[PDB]
Amino acid sequence: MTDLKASSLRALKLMDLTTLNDDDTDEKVIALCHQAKTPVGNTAAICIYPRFIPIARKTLKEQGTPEIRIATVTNFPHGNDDIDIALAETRAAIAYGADEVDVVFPYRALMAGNEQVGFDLVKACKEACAAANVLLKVIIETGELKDEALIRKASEISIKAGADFIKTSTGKVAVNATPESARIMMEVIRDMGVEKTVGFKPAGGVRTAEDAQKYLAIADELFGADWADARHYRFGASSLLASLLKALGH
Repeated sequence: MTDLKASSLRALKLMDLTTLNDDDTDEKVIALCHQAKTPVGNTAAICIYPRFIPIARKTLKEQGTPEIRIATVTNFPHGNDDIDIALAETRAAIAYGADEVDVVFPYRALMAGNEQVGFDLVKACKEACAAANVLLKVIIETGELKDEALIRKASEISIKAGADFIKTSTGKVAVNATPESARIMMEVIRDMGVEKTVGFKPAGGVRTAEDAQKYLAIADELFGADWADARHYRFGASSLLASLLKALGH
């Protein structure tokens, strides 16, 4: 047993195994579901576009892993400031059968000085999700926000509005998760004293076992090594799984 082996098994079990591509099909999503069932255990979740939720649910059930959660995305990837649209998409995700909805915060509106629309958008989507026993993650798009003060503010607004998780990135812009962005966002969780109710999810560009290991190190430093369970930590990733399995001998 090695520190890398220990972190890699932990990371595997925290993955939101993702496919969000223009050419996605049912077949591709079925294959993803099979990939999430590994010889050492299951990923925490899959993350797919809403229209694929019903076929994914059926696939996960037939292979005997109904406990793999189904996450999806709304207001995505653009993070527009139309609350009605974000909410309608979130209600549709719930109706398809999502376990978790990852909504994009209206980051450009924040950058232009409008803090209120992000509060209102997150709150509206949280209310819909909580009524359905669905978890809400909020994607703030740290690579577009760029400045520490704006990363902190988007995190704070999201948490105040009811986010169950704060997530770095869509994976669809040039810059996604970084260790510094992860530290900033986790410091907000710490500063607001919301460790019990808010998780953290780095997403985009987390490609290798060693990458995953960098992010868990930060969590363990800040909150102790027991904090990062599946309710409090996820990896938004794809290729990372194969890297983790190699680190583990599988």
